Amino acid sequence: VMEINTEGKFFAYKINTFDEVPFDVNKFAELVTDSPVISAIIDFKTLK
Amino acid sequence: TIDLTKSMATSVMKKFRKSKLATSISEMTNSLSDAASSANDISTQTSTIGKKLRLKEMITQTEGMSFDDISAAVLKTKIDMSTQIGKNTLPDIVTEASEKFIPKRSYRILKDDEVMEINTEGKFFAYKINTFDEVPFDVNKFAELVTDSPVISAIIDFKTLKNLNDNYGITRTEALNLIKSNPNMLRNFINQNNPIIRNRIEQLILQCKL
Amino acid sequence: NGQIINTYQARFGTIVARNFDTIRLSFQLMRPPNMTPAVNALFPQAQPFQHHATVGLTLRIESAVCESVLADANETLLANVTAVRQEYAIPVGPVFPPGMNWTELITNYSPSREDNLQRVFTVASIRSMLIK
Amino acid sequence: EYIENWNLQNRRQRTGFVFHKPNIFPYSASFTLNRSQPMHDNLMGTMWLNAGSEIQVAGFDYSCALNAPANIQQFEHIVQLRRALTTATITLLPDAERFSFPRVINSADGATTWFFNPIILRPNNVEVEFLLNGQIINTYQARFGTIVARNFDTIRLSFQLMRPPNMTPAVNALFPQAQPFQHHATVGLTLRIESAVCESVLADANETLLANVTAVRQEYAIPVGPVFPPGMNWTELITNYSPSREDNLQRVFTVASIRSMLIK
Amino acid sequence: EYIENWNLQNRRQRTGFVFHKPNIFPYSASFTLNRSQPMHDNLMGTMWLNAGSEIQVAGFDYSCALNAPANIQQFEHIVQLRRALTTATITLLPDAERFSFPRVINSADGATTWFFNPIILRPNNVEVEFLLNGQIINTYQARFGTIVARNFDTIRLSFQLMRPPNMTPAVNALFPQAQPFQHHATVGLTLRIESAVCESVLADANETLLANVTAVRQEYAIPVGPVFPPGMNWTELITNYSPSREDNLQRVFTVASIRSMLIK
Amino acid sequence: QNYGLNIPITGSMDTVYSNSTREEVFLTSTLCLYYPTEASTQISDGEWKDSLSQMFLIKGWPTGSVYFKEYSNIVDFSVDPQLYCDYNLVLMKYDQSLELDMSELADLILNEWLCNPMDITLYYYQQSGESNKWISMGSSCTVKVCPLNTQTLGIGCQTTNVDSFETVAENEKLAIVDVVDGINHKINLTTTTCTIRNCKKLGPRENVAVIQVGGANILDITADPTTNPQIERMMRVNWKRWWQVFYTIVDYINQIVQVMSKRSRSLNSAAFYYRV
Amino acid sequence: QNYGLNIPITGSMDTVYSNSTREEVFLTSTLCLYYPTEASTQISDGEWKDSLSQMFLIKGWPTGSVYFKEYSNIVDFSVDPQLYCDYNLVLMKYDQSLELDMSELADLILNEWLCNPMDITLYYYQQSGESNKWISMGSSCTVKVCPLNTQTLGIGCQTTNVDSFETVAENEKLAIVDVVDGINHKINLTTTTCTIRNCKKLGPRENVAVIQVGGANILDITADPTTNPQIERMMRVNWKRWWQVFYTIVDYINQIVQVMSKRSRSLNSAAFYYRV
Amino acid sequence: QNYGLNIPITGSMDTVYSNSTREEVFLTSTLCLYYPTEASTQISDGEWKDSLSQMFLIKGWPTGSVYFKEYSNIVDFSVDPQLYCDYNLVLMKYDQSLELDMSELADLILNEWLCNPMDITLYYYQQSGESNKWISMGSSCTVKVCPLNTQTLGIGCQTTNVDSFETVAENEKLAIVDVVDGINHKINLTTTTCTIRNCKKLGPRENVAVIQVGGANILDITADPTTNPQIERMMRVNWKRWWQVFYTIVDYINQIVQVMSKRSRSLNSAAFYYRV
Ligand SMILES: *[C@@H]1O[C@H](CO)[C@@H](O)[C@H](O)[C@H]1NC(C)=O
Ligand SMILES: *[C@@H]1O[C@H](CO)[C@@H](O)[C@H](O)[C@H]1NC(C)=O
Ligand SMILES: *[C@@H]1O[C@H](CO)[C@@H](O)[C@H](O)[C@H]1NC(C)=O
Ligand SMILES: *[C@@H]1O[C@H](CO)[C@@H](O)[C@H](O)[C@H]1NC(C)=O
Ligand SMILES: *[C@@H]1O[C@H](CO)[C@@H](O)[C@H](O)[C@H]1NC(C)=O
Ligand SMILES: *[C@@H]1O[C@H](CO)[C@@H](O)[C@H](O)[C@H]1NC(C)=O
Ligand SMILES: [Ca+2]
Ligand SMILES: [Ca+2]
Ligand SMILES: [Ca+2]
Ligand SMILES: [Ca+2]
Ligand SMILES: [Ca+2]
Ligand SMILES: [Ca+2]
Ligand SMILES: [Ca+2]
Ligand SMILES: [Ca+2]
Ligand SMILES: [Ca+2]
Ligand SMILES: [Ca+2]
Ligand SMILES: [Ca+2]
Ligand SMILES: [Ca+2]
Repeated sequence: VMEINTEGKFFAYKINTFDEVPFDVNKFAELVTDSPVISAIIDFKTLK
Repeated sequence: TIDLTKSMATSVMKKFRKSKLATSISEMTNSLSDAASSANDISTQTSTIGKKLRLKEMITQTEGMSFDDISAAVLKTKIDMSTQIGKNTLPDIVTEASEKFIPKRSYRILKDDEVMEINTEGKFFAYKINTFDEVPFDVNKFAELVTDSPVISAIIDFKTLKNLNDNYGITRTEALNLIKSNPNMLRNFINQNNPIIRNRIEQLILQCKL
Repeated sequence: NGQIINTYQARFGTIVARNFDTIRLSFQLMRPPNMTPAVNALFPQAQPFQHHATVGLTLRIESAVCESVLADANETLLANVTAVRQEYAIPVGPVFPPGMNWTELITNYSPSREDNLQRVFTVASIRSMLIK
Repeated sequence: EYIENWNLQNRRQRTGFVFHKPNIFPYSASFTLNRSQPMHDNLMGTMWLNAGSEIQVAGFDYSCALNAPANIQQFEHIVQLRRALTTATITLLPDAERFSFPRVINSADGATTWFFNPIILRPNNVEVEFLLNGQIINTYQARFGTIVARNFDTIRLSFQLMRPPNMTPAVNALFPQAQPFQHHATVGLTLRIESAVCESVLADANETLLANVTAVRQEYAIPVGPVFPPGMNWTELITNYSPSREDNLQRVFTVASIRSMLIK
Repeated sequence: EYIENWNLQNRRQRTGFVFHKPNIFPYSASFTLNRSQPMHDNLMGTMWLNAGSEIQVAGFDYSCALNAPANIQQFEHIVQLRRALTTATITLLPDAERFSFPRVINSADGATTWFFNPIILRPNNVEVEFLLNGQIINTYQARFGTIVARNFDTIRLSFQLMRPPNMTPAVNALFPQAQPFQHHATVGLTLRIESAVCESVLADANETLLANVTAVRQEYAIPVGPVFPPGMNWTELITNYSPSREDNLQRVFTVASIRSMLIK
Repeated sequence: QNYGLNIPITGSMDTVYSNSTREEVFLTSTLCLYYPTEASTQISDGEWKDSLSQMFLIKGWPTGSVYFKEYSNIVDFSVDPQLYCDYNLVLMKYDQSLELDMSELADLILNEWLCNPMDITLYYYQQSGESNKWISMGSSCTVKVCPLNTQTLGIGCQTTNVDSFETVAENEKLAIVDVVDGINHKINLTTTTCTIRNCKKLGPRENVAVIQVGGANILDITADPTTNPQIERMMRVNWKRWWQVFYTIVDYINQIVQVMSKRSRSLNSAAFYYRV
Repeated sequence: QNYGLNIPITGSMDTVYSNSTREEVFLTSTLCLYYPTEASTQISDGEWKDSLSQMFLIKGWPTGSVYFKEYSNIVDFSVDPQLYCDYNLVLMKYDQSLELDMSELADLILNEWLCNPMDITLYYYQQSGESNKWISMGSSCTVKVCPLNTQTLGIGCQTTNVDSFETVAENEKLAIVDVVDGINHKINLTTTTCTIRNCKKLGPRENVAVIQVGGANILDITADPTTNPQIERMMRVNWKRWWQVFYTIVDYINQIVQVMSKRSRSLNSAAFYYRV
Repeated sequence: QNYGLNIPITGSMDTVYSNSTREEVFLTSTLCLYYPTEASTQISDGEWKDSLSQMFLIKGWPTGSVYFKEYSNIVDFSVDPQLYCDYNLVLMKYDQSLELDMSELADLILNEWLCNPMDITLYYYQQSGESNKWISMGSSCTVKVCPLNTQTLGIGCQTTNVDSFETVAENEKLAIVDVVDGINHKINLTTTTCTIRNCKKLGPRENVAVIQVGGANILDITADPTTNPQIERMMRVNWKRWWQVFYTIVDYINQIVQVMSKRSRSLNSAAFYYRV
């Protein structure tokens, strides 16, 4: 899961075990054009 | 820039309500209500079903790319770039963009690992969804199923799936989503910039010529 | 490799090319000195030019010998390879182009592509000895 | 390494030579003008030097993209390697330093000479595409520093000259709306193939084989032969690299290494 | 290699070390003015920088060869290697970078400072000669890019500044015929010894022997000995490279190699 | 020959540029001097055109290639100045109060204006952008511009009332009028006398030089006020004797021709763009 | 330098290209009618220019584009035809006995020309080839030519006496005289009222077009007798009423401009390039 | 917001630009125009304020955001010119013998001046360096300076005799006088009608731009004889009609504002240095 705040901060993290991974811009930029984005009412920080 | 701006939306709608598409959907609804209040043959039947399906596409809310969607996008682009738009132009051109954009199109009904595709011209195929190899068609089953099951606007029709799957080997997920006309995978393929999809999309945009 | 191996002048019909990598076809359009009334009417000295003169050549490589492998009109190796890939819908791999498109494949014919092509062609040759 | 490649090539198996600063590009300094006049007062195009392992390309615009669409001029530069490279470590920097000082350049015809007075804008949305058989093997967008190309046969460097939207009075004075254009905008790139791996033998900044072969040819006044150019000019040897030349070059380089193993 | 050459020298024979980018050149950035005035308005001469394996030269004329005969100004630069190289692959390019941007340079004795404002012409009919004891061992006339020097101890670069006969209005305005000379024509050459083979021992970029030796001498604050200069400054060491100094340098370098075999 | 196409051309930098061409641009082209009548009035001669021709021959130009033209004064020369002639010099004496006329003429004859007619009586004319002006030429060009609202109603002026219009040139022989680019205007200009053309500014005319014979750097070819460029061909020379001026021109004719250039629009290579 | 004339542009017959080079130095192209004054006289109106512009607004020309130009009659308009304008149409009302004058004006405007002046009173002149002519224009041209032997002695005409000279054009506003290519000539005409120029014919001007409003097809731009090509721009109509003519032109204006092509235009408005 | 301190910023040379701020500078600032009364005199109209305002609105400046301020003339406007405004433009009709007065005014307004008082009657004054001047302003300034020895005895003047004093400026509204630096001076200046201030030269005042409507480049803002530069904010334009001048201003107002910039000392950034 690649997550973005509207104020710059960004994260990337697995689903089964929320261990964050290095972010991949130029992959996120390509994905977000097409993929179904999801609002993050439960932020990654609070979720972890 | 314009001083009039006297509800161009309403002005467009006024002449839009009288277009052939509007009166055609009205006649379809009237015919179904009358049926309720009452009491090559295959190619001709499928042509009639295709006309009805075009009306249904206009009426309903489909999750596919929905040819009318491309027609509206091309209309918006042409309207925006063109710099000659009088009071009586957007009326009587939005109608035409509804009528003549993409005169020929095709639709799909997905069913239990198979797919049944129809064309307004008269063409009709049926093929397995996992491996694209056509199977015998059943017009009676198709006419039964078309009234109830949802219709997938075949933006990327089987003529193109066969070529694309055979040459560019596709995975089950991407193939299924292209069959479902998923914008996610369609835009993914255009981002990949493969010639088959590029050619077909350009063919549709050309078909929007009016 | 840049040096002329064979050269022919005003020779038509069948000819030979010993070992050649390029073909230079030079020809000329000479305005005919003497002109019958009809051709004089055809070719004026003013701009309009309703009729456009042309001179052309046709050249068929009937047969040859190539160190590397190519498709032909007598051998079905490329057809067998492409059909085997198409029937099963193989994902496009690193080396060959999509669908064994011969035009792109011969346009870009790097040695890795050549080696893979030779391998699959000889395998198809082996297969054709038993399956047809 | 050289005899190992010789045997791994005698038996048909993949071979590989590791090269530090491989002079893969033949020397070529030139320029393309996509817009020009006899006065050479409003030019626009690219200039480039490809030499050794350096590509150094600078796109220039005299009007600073005054009338380009969205004030963004677009520049492309192709470089077709004569032989494929593998596992290339590359160094990509902006601001091509060669084409970054005033010049006067003889015209394309050779008749007149035109004045070039660069002011270096930043190159924006640069894309470096490493191609093999026309298929993009790698792409790097605005990623400078060291980069890697796993396998590639051609290089497409695309960059852009975007007019500065906001401008200090000084830079506004630099870029006028009129004709004179006493300064000409420029944006450049530099690409250094630090190391690579290749099948066919090449010359290097780390190996002495090319120089040794050329020296032993020059020593005894060997007459100019069929395949090798006169004097073993490496630019002319690499500009067209026929298979006969490749075979002969591998042979002479192998013998050169065999000899250099004893004679220094 | 080092111990092999040590044996080959102890039993007098042909030694040799392969060097990537040798520091054959003592560091020297300087300039000679073949025409000057106290006003320093009209100058003509050559600037140069010799450093490591790099030479840059730039012959400049403030009048752009007007009063000169034939509108062609000759420039010549001599670089005298302290040791003769062999089979040296040498890159040779035009347009010396470091002497192609404006500068203010102290005068011959520091009394004043003069302004230099280059406009880079193309060096025409360049001619690079590689000399051994005065005999032309190699010559290259207008052939940039990679070249080879068979065996040489002096480099003689002879280039020229030709005023462009045909000139567009811009360059014509750049080069007047009156006194002011607000732009100063310049033609430059760059020359890198990419690799070579030296009979004696020198510092490199591939090796770290000089680093190890000087680090050892600096760790313990060894007092300055007779032959090596203070701190083993390589420039001062190579400017005067007498035989005893060379012998001591070879001994310490081979010992440093023996150490670096184990201690890294 | 691929006329009418922007086709990129690749040129190397190792190529040795060719030999001089002054002898060609003298033995072929035609030098062409435009001077005011007061010059000849002060010279007080009439073999002097022949004498200047002989001196030009000594300097290189063949006999028939150097041609002279007179004009009463700058303001009268301003009306329809067409220099049908291969290498043009315009001696231009400077006097006070003619600064704007000098600037207008310099702009007109130094920059290539391409332009279309204007029916003042019928249309409302709007200026596109920075490079568009209206040039009015005649014996008495009294241009009265009345701007128009977005509703085509006048402001400061009444479309039926010529008097309240805003004059921007009175009885000028030549007037390069520049209005607020973006607004429709209704013009009135004396159609029997002065013609007006909606003109816009292509690249420079590199075939015509202007020798200001008098004072300071007052020419402003660029109507923009921010930029005051000093073009190479706007030369300036002091004067106290027309013989000395002409001798300077004759002596340095090589330099003046080097500053100038062959007209781009006259070349065959510009055939299908705007060749003229 | 050039526009890349000396290298070839390649194109694929198997691929439809997509990108186009958007270029414009203009507001927008300008249709432009040249009508005879009898047209307005028969119309007997005077908001008709407004009406026609409004029609062209429907057909797809903005207001400021279409321009209108009255001319008295074709013989008068022939003298120095200044086509000050972009998409030029000339409505030539045919009448008998004006066949040659109509055809000669058509030859002048439909074709590009490159003209030098002819100092008649001093030298003798030849014609280089099929492409050369002499265009004589002015109030009243009366050309009288006298061919000359190799000894510079006239044949059929004494070179001193002018009455013996062979007249070739008698009191024409415009004349395009062709003489025998290779014969030195002495020419006499009324230098005050007429000016003659030695004009080569370049390729055709693909910008102007000629609509013959009246009867039979008689245009012959090519002075050759053998060839009489009918270019697409020699349009013709049958008329009784000028309003009907103008409505025809308006309704079919898109086809007319499709026949024409604006890429051939000159900076100045002259119907012939002038090269001293 | 960490005012006062000089902290070193840091920035990357690879970041990208941002969206243009033209919209903001039109929609938030206030344009401000000073012109001489002869302008309105020649205009002879009087809804021209509204006309110019609406033209400015078409260019993009809201109606209430453009101010006009007539001033009598250069000499009487230079007496304490207060530019309490946001984007200042000062037109100046150049005239003979007002070269120094115009240059003094330009130097006064185009640079930020830090002025302390000067009690002439009590202290003896000095100039710290080249960046220090004495600006005298009033109805009639006649500065008479008497330099002094190191022992407070005059040289070339007696400390008690205003006759012996040396006159440096006489009866002008504005006098930016410089004297030798490091020599004490005793002043006499008519204190009832001409104040004097000891002023220091800070950076340039970008807020205001000067437009010389008349002659040639003369404005030497730098009192140093050596450097006589040409600043971007010192614009020049030729003229015959004030309407044409103002239309040029309105047309190129975006370029003029690009030349200018917001005052460095009007911002909170400059809060605790010399904010004004
Ligand atoms: C150029 O000039 C030189 C001498 O200045 C002469 O030797 C050479 O032949 C000339 N070349 C041409 C092409 O005219
Ligand atoms: C300009 O105004 C005058 C009034 O003095 C009028 O007679 C003339 O017709 C006007 N010009 C045009 C072209 O209508
Ligand atoms: C786009 O234009 C270029 C010329 O710059 C041309 O080479 C190319 O073919 C054009 N595009 C396509 C798809 O052909
Ligand atoms: C034409 O001939 C007449 C009579 O001989 C003569 O008066 C006239 O001058 C001639 N034309 C010219 C231009 O000389
Ligand atoms: C910048 O301007 C462009 C169009 O000029 C607009 O599409 C974009 O949204 C603007 N940027 C932002 C951050 O809104
Ligand atoms: C200046 O001199 C006048 C006499 O001319 C004298 O009356 C006046 O007091 C002096 N000013 C000052 C400030 O002392
Ligand atoms: Ca004027
Ligand atoms: Ca008014
Ligand atoms: Ca304007
Ligand atoms: Ca200006
Ligand atoms: Ca006639
Ligand atoms: Ca006779
Ligand atoms: Ca003839
Ligand atoms: Ca004919
Ligand atoms: Ca005194
Ligand atoms: Ca004053
Ligand atoms: Ca001072
Ligand atoms: Ca100064």
